[PDB]
Parts: sequence; C-alpha cells; structure tokens
Amino acid sequence: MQGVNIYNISAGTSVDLAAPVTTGDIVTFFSSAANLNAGAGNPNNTTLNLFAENGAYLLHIAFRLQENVIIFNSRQPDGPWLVEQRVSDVANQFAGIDGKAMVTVFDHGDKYQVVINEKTVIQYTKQISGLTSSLSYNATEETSIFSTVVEAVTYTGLALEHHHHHH
Amino acid sequence: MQGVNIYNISAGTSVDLAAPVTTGDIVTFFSSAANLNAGAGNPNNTTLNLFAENGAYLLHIAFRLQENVIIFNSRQPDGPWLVEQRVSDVANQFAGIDGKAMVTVFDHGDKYQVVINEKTVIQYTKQISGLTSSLSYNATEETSIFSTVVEAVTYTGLALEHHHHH
Repeated sequence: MQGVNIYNISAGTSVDLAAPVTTGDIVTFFSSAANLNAGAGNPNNTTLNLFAENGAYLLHIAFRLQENVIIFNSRQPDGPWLVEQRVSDVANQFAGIDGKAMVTVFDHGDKYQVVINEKTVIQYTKQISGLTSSLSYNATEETSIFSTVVEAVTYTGLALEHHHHHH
Repeated sequence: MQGVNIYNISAGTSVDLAAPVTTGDIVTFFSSAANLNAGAGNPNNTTLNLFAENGAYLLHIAFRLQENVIIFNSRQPDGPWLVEQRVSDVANQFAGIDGKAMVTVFDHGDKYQVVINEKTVIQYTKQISGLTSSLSYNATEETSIFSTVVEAVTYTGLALEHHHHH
C-alpha cells in the first residue's frame, strides 16, 4: 500500500531505504538552505544519488557552481560514467525560492523526471534500470549548496494504472 | 504531466491550487513546529482542509489537544458537518519526530489516506467526492500545534492511462 518514509541524510552519508523506490514512486530531498554562492566545488559542490542494490548509480545529480552546471548521469559500480546530460546555470533552476530548496525525482520506469522546487529541469531517459534501494547526499561542510542535513521523503507503493484494451 | 507545486500557507488563510488534486495524487503539509502542549483549541488547535471547486469541504482534519483527538469530516459550504470520524491519542501520531511534522493526504478516489510523518492515521471513506482545488490551514498564533506558516507541496498528474491494442 501507499506509504511515506522520512530520512535525514547528513552531508557525506547514505541511507538504505525501508521501502524501495520503483516505477510510479517519488522521492524529494528537502534542504533548509540554498547557498548558491558557496565555496569552490572539487568539482562538485553537492551530489544527490539514487543507488541500486549492487551499488550502481541509477541517477547521479551533481551540482557544480564554478562550472555553473548540473550534471545527470549513471554508471555501474565497476564501470565508467556513461553519457552525461547537462543543465546549465545552477542559480536559475532555483530562482523564485531562496533560503531553502527541494529536489524531486519521479521514477517513471523508463525515465527519471527531476524537478527543482516547481521547475522540471530534465526528463532523464534512464541508462540503467531497477529499484532504488539507497540514497546519498555528498558534500563538505564548507562548499555545499544545501544544508548540513537534507531531509529525504519517499512516497512509495503509488503505481496507479488504467488499462484500456482495443481490438 | 506530473508536476510539483509549492505553497506557503499562513495560519488563517487559504490558497487556490495551480493544478488540482485528483485520484492518485498527493498533498503534504509541512510544519517547522510540533507544539503538542499549546493548550486547548477553540475548539480546534489546528485544522487542515481540502476544498472542492464549489467550496465544499472534501476533507476537514481538526486537531484538538484538550480532547486528545484528531477529527475528520466533510460538509457542503451551506450545509452541516457530516458523519464525524475520530482518532484518539494525538501525541502517539507524531511520536518519533519532534520540533517539526508533516501531514500527507493521498487521494485514493473513494477514500483519503492520511499519514502523519510515517504513520497512517486513517483510511477515510469519502462523504463527498470530486477534485481538490484549494487548501487552507486555520489556527490562532498561540494555540496552533503547527508553525505560523505551513508549506503545502502537491504532486499531481500521477495517475496514468495504459492503452492496449490487440
């Protein structure tokens, strides 16, 4: 059935989900800060990640202020990064809301829809499929664009289809 | 198309949704406070409402500390409250999380599923159906169990239609 799970992810840590995220499900990362003028990334200021059971990066979201771009990518645990998708201008994606921020990922089965606050920034066609079993928020205490602790809320068991048959 | 909408609702006000909440959709109210010792309501400490286009109260959630209960009901704007549903032990529902809280409502079509933080408090069978076009959060400054401003986040356009051709 439908359920809500809340996790508090501190910068540089990861967490296993009590209920996995699958097709039709949603996860939102809430930040109590929006530091768009933070220190220099190395090159990442912040990364948000959805991992499969084997450690594969189902979705890697990297926020780079200096390069001024958000990178979306995937890869297997022992493999090379795959084909990256870029969204230029980090500040612009968060425009409208300051002092806080939220990033939402919808798992649509074939694609991951990422929304920054109320703006959909990409319809990321998946490069690797499967259930998300863990999440992570990685950054340093001096250059993250988000608060020290990011609250992740997952809405699972959602899948609702309406079958129409034609012959 | 699926989308996320964010609304800051001050106590004692309502907001019209940019995208309606229908079957399969979600709405969550976030509070930066959890004042479970705010005193007696008048009679409500806090209420959260989902309104239909015509003003009907599709779902009315009322928290009463002095009664140690959470009430769920519906009504037409010019009509009386209908059959009241109650859930006792307000504290137990918010147990586990302090200093903040979140209330999630799932629209299942024939029922509204309400979740406080991670706990499902009630599977409310609807007494009035339809789409939710607006929301409201009412309370006084000194006795609300939530923060002066509540942030409502809606996830809409979630249900999908699957066509099969044979």
